[PDB]
Amino acid sequence: PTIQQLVRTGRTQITKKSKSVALDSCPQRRGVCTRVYTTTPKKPNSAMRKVARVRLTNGNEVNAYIPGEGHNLQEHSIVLVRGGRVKDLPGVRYHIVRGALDTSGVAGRTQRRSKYGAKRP
Amino acid sequence: YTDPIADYLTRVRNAVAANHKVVEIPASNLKKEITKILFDQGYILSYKFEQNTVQGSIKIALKYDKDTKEPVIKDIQRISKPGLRKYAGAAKLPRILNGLGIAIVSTSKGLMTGKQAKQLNVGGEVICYVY
Amino acid sequence: MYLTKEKKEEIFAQHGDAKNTGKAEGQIALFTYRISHLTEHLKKNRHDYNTERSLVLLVGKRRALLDYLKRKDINRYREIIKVLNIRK
RNA sequence: UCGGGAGAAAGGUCGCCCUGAGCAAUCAGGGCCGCAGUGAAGAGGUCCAGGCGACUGUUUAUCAAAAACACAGGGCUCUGC
RNA sequence: UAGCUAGUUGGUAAGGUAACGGCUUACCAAGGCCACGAUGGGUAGGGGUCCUGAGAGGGAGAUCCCCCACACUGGUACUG
RNA sequence: UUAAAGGGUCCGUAGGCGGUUUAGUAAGUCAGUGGUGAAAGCCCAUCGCUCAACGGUGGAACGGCCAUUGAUACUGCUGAACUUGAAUUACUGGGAAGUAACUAGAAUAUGUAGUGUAGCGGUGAAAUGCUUAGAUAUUACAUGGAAUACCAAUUGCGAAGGCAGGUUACUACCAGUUUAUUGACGCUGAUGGACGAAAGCGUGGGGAGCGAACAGGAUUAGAUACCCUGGUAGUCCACGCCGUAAACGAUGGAUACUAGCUGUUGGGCGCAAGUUCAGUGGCUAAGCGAAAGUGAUAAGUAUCCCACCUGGGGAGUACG
RNA sequence: UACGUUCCCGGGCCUUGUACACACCGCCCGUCAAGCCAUGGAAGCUGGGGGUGCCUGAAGUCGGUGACCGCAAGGAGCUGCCUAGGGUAAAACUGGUAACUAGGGCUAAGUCGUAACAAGGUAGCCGUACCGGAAGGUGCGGCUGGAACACCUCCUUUCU
Repeated sequence: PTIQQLVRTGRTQITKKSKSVALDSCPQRRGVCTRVYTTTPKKPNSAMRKVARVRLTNGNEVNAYIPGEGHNLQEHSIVLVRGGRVKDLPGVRYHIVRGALDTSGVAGRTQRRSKYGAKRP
Repeated sequence: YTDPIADYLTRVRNAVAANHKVVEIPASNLKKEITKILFDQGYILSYKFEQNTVQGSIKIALKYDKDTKEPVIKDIQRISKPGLRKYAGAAKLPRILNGLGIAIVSTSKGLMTGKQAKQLNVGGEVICYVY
Repeated sequence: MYLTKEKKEEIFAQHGDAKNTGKAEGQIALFTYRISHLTEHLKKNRHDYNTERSLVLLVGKRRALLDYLKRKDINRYREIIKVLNIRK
């Protein structure tokens, strides 16, 4: 508006709140799972999505989504969370890297092998 | 008032929009200098300095074409304002209408145009610009 | 503040040039007179906000004139405030 | 409840001699003595939380001093000389 | 985060430090800062620079160079 | 204006902006010179690694700062002058503009007295209710409280809230015009001050009608409501307290320009026509707007100042 | 037998209002009951830095004394100020946790009612006060951001 008003109090710039916050601004974070279960999407989708409660190394409890099919993910397993939410499960805001320290990859996968951690046949 | 120069430009703009013939603005040294510059550049037909007032009047005749009138003054605006004064040396003069318009610049010598002052290499304060 | 033509002529002649009804000194004297003669009415009509606001407006006008005098001539300001008992 | 709580709580000096600044007082520097210097006697223990009663006050002389009575304040009702 | 500071503000004489100075001491006065942000809290080494952007701007301060601070955590002095 | 956004309204402190002419300085502004703005890095040009990356050299850049010399058009400062802005004075007027004190009538309620008998009241229909202890109805008188039919309205006044029976006193404000007078004394205005519908709170009166809550009757499957019969606080007065509204023109305050038609309010000039200021409505051109619409009393074209807005919910919520 | 279209049902046209458009057999509101999530209050519990007021205070620089070593200097020995560290007392900031408790967002769309959207069947909304299982009801004031209707009782003038 007025130049005098701008000189008195200028324009306020906001901070642009981040997307992935509970991983300490790191690309990947190691964690241990405590409860691997299945949830439902909101609507109108109908499925049984596989999620796991992961406790990261910085003391943060998050819900991660297991991509693909075929995994072990016992009650205690070392997983590597990377990030990336889903628009179906309310609360799950992270993903697990397939091919990490303890998590399994995929078998019979030939198209998207860089993802899902699959070796070249 | 708050800006006699802004009023002088606004009266001309309103008369051009309303398709008038003459304007009877109040007078002052700066307004007379601007009127002389505009008449030398060819944006107005004629001007008369009318006496018999405590301040004096300036009667300006606006110019239109003899067919498809199309007033030659399309946009006459200000750059310096009483709330923000903008000065510039002889390197930051504007480029009004890509060299096709005029920019009045009050210089240390007098009132000149943005192109007539860059040759003299003097700066000053940009007052207004006309297309 | 019952102001008559004779009272105004007297309050202007007291400061000089009774025909000079535009002098800042005479205007300040008139304002002070009709403020002193109104703050007393406001003591028996304490619920007369309509005249309280007019008294505030007169105070504002007198303060504007006093500021004009202060900015133009520093001596006349002191003289007028000392003779009229204004500014606390 | 703006008055209190509150001396809240928690701490420091105190003797004798000399010098100086000082309004008598007192203060500031040194030195000396003893386990101890307001060297004896007299002079608040404090804090936290709850029940009752706002408070000062009065009460079973001679086993009960209180949460009991009173109290300022609030209310209903009677009374025209 | 609306009051802060009691050697604090100024002065007079000494002690001083390479050197002026409340740097320190003795005496006198109550001053000094504060809405143009004192004080208090959080964060952070600063710059030349790097990325981006038509530009105005915005975001960081690795590697190269300059300045400052530190050497297990703190204090003190000697030699020079 | 209707998408998020004009403070409820004025006064005013700090601050921001400044009518015309003229003299002086040159602080801002402009130009030149000297010093500096390290090296490295980016860009340009040119050479050596077979090209490139890389390296060497040169220029530009480093938008900046200090000293000095000039110009004076614009802003700031000092001095002087002017009336157009502003204010004061004089004459004609203008109003539900405020505060205080008196006073009038109609109507409702109650009481007394006279007449008189079976209903009155209410609803879409009923009932609760008052009545043979004489109601409703009518006449005369008395008591008390609140509000003012006709005038009366896109009227008028007030900064806003708001202001209506009549009279007086004490004030305030506004408009026009032959005057006279001062000479920029002006606009806005964060903190701040004052006023501020109704409802609400404290103390003391008053209480006719209305009536939150509440009690009965009725409707409904139910009716903590709409409907009916009563009714406390309140509505009223004298001192105070809070400071909220769809406090709305959902449109901040100034100044200057830009087509008309048609009413009306108060002035001036007019023997009438009609003309010119100050307010108040309607139609509409250009112009604005996403459109609805606005349109000389702008939401049209400019300048100054203040407040506010930055997806919805959470939320005007939590904490202080 | 039919006086007739004021009512019941269905259909057509014009205008009007709409928060509906798979189009009122629409949309949508609130409480209660069952889960998941994050954030407040709270008797208490447990910490983290920094500040201030006292006591004690190592080494070290700088003063006093120095009756003992030395021929003078000087030193030994006592001792004073300053100050790391330790102890103590009351507060300020801030983190975690806690029986219980208030409200918010979703889940399958469970129970109860139909408050708003048409004149939404009592027009709606704003401020305020009271009341009620709940949406909500009522009193006072204000707005149209509401629909349907929407020109009039007196007809004409003398200075009272």
